[PDB]
Amino acid sequence: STGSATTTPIDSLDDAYITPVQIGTPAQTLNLDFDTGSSDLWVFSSETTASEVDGQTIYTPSKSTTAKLLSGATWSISYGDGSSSSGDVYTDTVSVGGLTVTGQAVESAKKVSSSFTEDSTIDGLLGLAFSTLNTVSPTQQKTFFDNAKASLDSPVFTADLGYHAPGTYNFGFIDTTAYTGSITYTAVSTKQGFWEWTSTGYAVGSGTFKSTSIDGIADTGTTLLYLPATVVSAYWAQVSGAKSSSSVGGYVFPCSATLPSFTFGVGSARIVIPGDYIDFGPISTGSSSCFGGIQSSAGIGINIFGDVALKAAFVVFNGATTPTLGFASK
Repeated sequence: STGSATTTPIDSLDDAYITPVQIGTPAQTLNLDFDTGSSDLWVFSSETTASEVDGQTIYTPSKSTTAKLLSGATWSISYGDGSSSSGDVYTDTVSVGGLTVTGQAVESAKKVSSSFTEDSTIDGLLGLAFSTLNTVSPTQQKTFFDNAKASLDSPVFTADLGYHAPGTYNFGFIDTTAYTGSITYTAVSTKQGFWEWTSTGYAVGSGTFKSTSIDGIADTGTTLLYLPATVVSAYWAQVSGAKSSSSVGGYVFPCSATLPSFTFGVGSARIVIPGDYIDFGPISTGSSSCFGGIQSSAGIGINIFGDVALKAAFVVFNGATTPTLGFASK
């Protein structure tokens, strides 16, 4: 089997991408944030505290003839940005782009943190990291991909995120028309539960490529590119007037600037992020200070190849017995 679904930016900055997911019988379609940095499929629901729902579409398990309470199971998750959610668990039928999994754990939110309530466009998350990170207790549950894998034509999914435009998540096949050149594959460590890999270096604009190992995660659920402070300083030094602002929370730059590209290495291959992908617009409405899309990871503990990096590539998440990642230009 295969599936193919369009993913759409939630706003004009590409802050996140939403993909329609069918849950239950008859189908209830919710727009979920596919997140290769986490491993829970959780949704706003009829059980979510009413004051914490503000415009999201909810899953109502009592209206699904295939829903079953997973007795005794609870979940609770905290994300790298400080947000969180928790609740109980149903199993139900879940379909993405024509690919159907029966008995998928659907984690129903009883509580969500304010950042979720305040984003009316995201109805939940669909985790695509390794199932060892799933938070369901006392019996850990499998991700949608893990449940689908054996049925897929090939045990892979691909992320093709758009710049200011829709893109595609495919399951079970590699669309050879969706990229240019070849796909370069690179080793993955699953020891932390992430799609963790090592970039071979970077370049700023037309500058020389610096060969250096940068361990990080491929994370579709993180907006920006978070890299070591040395790398980030070298990038922003090429933008006149750019500076790190403690009060704003990162590097800012004059909105009048033209940003240089940023290249990262994948083995001997190179992925070029155009400068425009690194512009996240005014820090507040009407400001001439703009927020940068490349930021320091120093306070995170891990480097993160988020959407800024991934949307410059066609990315293969190869879930074979020994997982690997592939990157192609497009």
